[PDB]
Amino acid sequence: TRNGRDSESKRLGVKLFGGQAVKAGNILVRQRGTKFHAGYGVGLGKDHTLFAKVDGVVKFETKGAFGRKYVSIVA
Amino acid sequence: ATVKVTLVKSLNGRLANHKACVKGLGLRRINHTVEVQDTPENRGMINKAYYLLRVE
RNA sequence: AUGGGUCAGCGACUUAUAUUCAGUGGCAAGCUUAACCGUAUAGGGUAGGCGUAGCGAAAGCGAGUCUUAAUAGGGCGUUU
RNA sequence: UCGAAAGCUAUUUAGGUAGCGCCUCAUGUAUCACUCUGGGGGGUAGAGCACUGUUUCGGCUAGGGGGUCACUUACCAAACCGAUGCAAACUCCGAAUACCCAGAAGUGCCGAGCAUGGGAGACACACGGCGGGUGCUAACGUCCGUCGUGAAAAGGGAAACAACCCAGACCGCCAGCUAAGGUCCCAAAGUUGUGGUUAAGUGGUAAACGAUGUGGGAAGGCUUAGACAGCUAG
RNA sequence: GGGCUCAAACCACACACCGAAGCUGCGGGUGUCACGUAAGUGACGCGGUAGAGGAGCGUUCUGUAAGCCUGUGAAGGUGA
RNA sequence: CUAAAGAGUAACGGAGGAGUACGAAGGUGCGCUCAGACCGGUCGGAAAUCGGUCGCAGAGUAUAAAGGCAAAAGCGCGCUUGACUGCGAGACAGACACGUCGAGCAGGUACGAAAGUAGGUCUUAGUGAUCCGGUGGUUCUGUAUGGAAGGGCCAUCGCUCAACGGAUAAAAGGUACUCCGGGGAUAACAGGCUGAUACCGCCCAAGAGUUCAUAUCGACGGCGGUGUUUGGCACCUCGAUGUCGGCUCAUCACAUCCUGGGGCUGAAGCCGGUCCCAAGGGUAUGGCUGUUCGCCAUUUAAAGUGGUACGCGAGCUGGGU
RNA sequence: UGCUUGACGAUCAUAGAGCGUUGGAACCACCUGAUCCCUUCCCGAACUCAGAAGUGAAACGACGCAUCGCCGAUGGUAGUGUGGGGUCUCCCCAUGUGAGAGUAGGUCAUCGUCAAGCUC
Ligand SMILES: [Mg+2]
Ligand SMILES: [Mg+2]
Ligand SMILES: [Mg+2]
Ligand SMILES: [Mg+2]
Ligand SMILES: [Mg+2]
Ligand SMILES: [Mg+2]
Ligand SMILES: [Mg+2]
Ligand SMILES: [Mg+2]
Ligand SMILES: [Mg+2]
Ligand SMILES: [Mg+2]
Ligand SMILES: [Mg+2]
Ligand SMILES: [Mg+2]
Ligand SMILES: [Mg+2]
Ligand SMILES: [Mg+2]
Ligand SMILES: [Mg+2]
Ligand SMILES: [Mg+2]
Ligand SMILES: [Mg+2]
Ligand SMILES: [Mg+2]
Ligand SMILES: [Mg+2]
Ligand SMILES: [Mg+2]
Ligand SMILES: [Mg+2]
Ligand SMILES: [Mg+2]
Ligand SMILES: [Mg+2]
Ligand SMILES: [Mg+2]
Ligand SMILES: [Mg+2]
Ligand SMILES: [Mg+2]
Ligand SMILES: [Mg+2]
Ligand SMILES: [Mg+2]
Ligand SMILES: [Mg+2]
Ligand SMILES: [Mg+2]
Ligand SMILES: [Mg+2]
Ligand SMILES: [Mg+2]
Ligand SMILES: [Mg+2]
Ligand SMILES: [Mg+2]
Ligand SMILES: [Mg+2]
Ligand SMILES: [Mg+2]
Ligand SMILES: [Mg+2]
Ligand SMILES: [Mg+2]
Ligand SMILES: [Mg+2]
Ligand SMILES: [Mg+2]
Ligand SMILES: [Mg+2]
Ligand SMILES: [Mg+2]
Ligand SMILES: [Mg+2]
Ligand SMILES: [Mg+2]
Ligand SMILES: [Mg+2]
Ligand SMILES: [Mg+2]
Ligand SMILES: [Mg+2]
Ligand SMILES: [Mg+2]
Ligand SMILES: [Mg+2]
Ligand SMILES: [Mg+2]
Repeated sequence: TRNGRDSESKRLGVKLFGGQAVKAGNILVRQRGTKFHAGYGVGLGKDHTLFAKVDGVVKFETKGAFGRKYVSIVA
Repeated sequence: ATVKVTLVKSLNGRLANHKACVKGLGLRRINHTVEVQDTPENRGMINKAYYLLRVE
């Protein structure tokens, strides 16, 4: 009837911020859903992990018809 | 230019980055005066720790 | 809160055997002996131990080797 | 000479221990901090009602309930409209800070950084400030975050007074200047100067509430066509 | 605490002074770096429990030592 | 959620879930878009199926919540097995052991005309180390030799080991007959802090009081004081601070029981009620009970209320404990 | 030279919605029919095919309009870093920063590539 339970913290969130150099494979965002969407050079994992497919610098952008926040890798 | 900065209050018990502001200007002890170039980077350290310093 | 009435005497990180790291020496691709022998701290004794090659569970192969269909990737190793 | 910890994780564990964190030493190696400028994400403070809940009025109106027993409404009420509030587990919004990254000057006491290795100690913390849970926004309570001090810090102030304020003691001096705090005597230093307030020893402990205490300010009503009070008479 | 009321209270402003192991002065010691292939100079340091690191004093015995000191007075004891 | 806009972050803090499911509910290609409302329509009604308009996600997503969802990640259909084997640059997370994501390469596939997509499911729970034993493979080893046994390697099975980093394959209690090492790290007494509670006082004043709020009371509410009861906390004491009650002896406070001085009275007098001032002195004896208390009897001017380690055991008692 | 139409983008409401006017030469849509390819868990509704008799009615495109929506200052306010203070459950001062709401107002988008027609 009472309380006292909780689950472990998942260490979600942004791992590389805007303007940071990235290598291919670098995890950029850990998230539950797609709070951020995969832009250019960015892949999507099973658990909606955003990861780098190319080397460059992280660029965060909001764009499109749905107002989705995008993660892209630019040169 | 160049500005005279003197440390007039003690550094004991201050915040770490305020101490690093006074230490980053070259000041070591109370009533010690340094001559630092009047630059934006030096001015930001003087402005952060203004209450510890006497600037003239 | 504890302990001591005071003095004098005594009273607690030792030793052996294995070992690692550091310092300081000997010799150096070698270094070192154990038991033992020895008119005996000498000298001999080099069986053994460590080093000079690694990888692999291992057979094994070997500056490579293991995994693997793969001489591709990757692991460990090799330029002291 | 340097110099902690009272944390995290695990534990038949909880006053033990172990890895990591924090100390020290050595070796190697090139980073680090402060600030400025630039690039970022956020969902907190605040705010708000767009969602989910919860409010209070009013209007309009289902539907429910009365009189008929086919018509009209005594009486409650969905929705909608307008006004109006609340919310840790609400958000159409949304800072400051903090955090991550890049470039740059100077300063680092000669180094900050990192790596490897030798040696630890420590894993009972406490108070104060700030942000919170809990408790009664009780406790010198309890549990977190964060900073400061004590621990492990003497000196000066707070009468005395770990944790508050100032300040970090290598040694000596019968030299000087200051900090907090002070300057009539105890007791070092103004019975200093200028302009006010208080009469309660308030100062030098407290609330709702009460009161012709007293100072200042801005307004208003009546008023030498007689104001207010007192006295006479109706 | 004494005592205090045109205050020795409160509010505002000003000029003085006191006040620490803080700062400065003078003398001394020590740590670390750098310059020194030197004596030394320069800069910055030098509160501290647990704990790490470094450098020493003293005591008994062995060697140095069949030496040296010692009855013209050793060790010990007690004063300066 | 707490959690203080990066991460993390405790409480016997506030709330909910899990110990599964699915060979399709996985892959792919193609196609589609919900809930709800209103109107019309046989049974049919609030609500079944049908048509139209609005609706624009208020639905759905196996399941709790949160975050997502149009290239829908929601729904249908055809074909399928990528819920593949070896791996794996690079990261996240992190004491370790574990954990998470993953481009790309090779082998072999599925769907599609193709570009492509596919190494399970919208995501985050659905789990258990080692040892031991079992099963399927194996070019490894095989105690003279050849075999074999046994061992190794790869795959896989057996724990509500749920106290879930799992002491053993295997385990409950009593002690007032007790004992040791410790702790004021931690309870009982007393002290302390606090003041919810307690007691005392005040504010407002509906009302009671024949009328009349305040003679006396005073609802609903509000503000304090004391330290004073029941408590909260765990700061002192566990290398020992003796307990309730009685006896003896006290000392202080005043929120006064009597005596003293007064104001108001619903004070005629006698007697009262209430409030202000006042702490000088005084302030029962018995029955019952260990009682403090209380009830009772009989007095008294009165038989006060508290603090003092609930005063007082190096002063007594020992009835209670 | 510019315009119109269509396809694909940039951007994602100041761009949307609603209302009204307008376009058929071409384009596009509605449209004709269903034997042929292909389709309906029924239905040529959609998908598909062969066309051009008819029409810009629907849709689409263009134009206009602040009714809704969306955007939105300035000033102030709230909060807040640092230092200090108070009567300290909460505030104030110095300095730095600074919303949300609301108000004034704004909006009936802007741009690019290609193809066809026309204009000049
Ligand atoms: Mg004793
Ligand atoms: Mg030090
Ligand atoms: Mg266990
Ligand atoms: Mg708020
Ligand atoms: Mg930076
Ligand atoms: Mg512990
Ligand atoms: Mg602890
Ligand atoms: Mg703590
Ligand atoms: Mg405490
Ligand atoms: Mg405590
Ligand atoms: Mg200690
Ligand atoms: Mg002091
Ligand atoms: Mg003193
Ligand atoms: Mg004097
Ligand atoms: Mg004077
Ligand atoms: Mg007073
Ligand atoms: Mg008159
Ligand atoms: Mg002076
Ligand atoms: Mg001095
Ligand atoms: Mg000094
Ligand atoms: Mg000197
Ligand atoms: Mg010092
Ligand atoms: Mg020292
Ligand atoms: Mg002797
Ligand atoms: Mg966070
Ligand atoms: Mg934060
Ligand atoms: Mg119907
Ligand atoms: Mg209906
Ligand atoms: Mg699904
Ligand atoms: Mg054999
Ligand atoms: Mg076998
Ligand atoms: Mg466990
Ligand atoms: Mg018995
Ligand atoms: Mg005992
Ligand atoms: Mg205690
Ligand atoms: Mg107690
Ligand atoms: Mg005590
Ligand atoms: Mg004792
Ligand atoms: Mg009295
Ligand atoms: Mg009396
Ligand atoms: Mg008298
Ligand atoms: Mg009696
Ligand atoms: Mg009797
Ligand atoms: Mg007593
Ligand atoms: Mg006694
Ligand atoms: Mg006795
Ligand atoms: Mg057709
Ligand atoms: Mg038309
Ligand atoms: Mg606005
Ligand atoms: Mg605004």
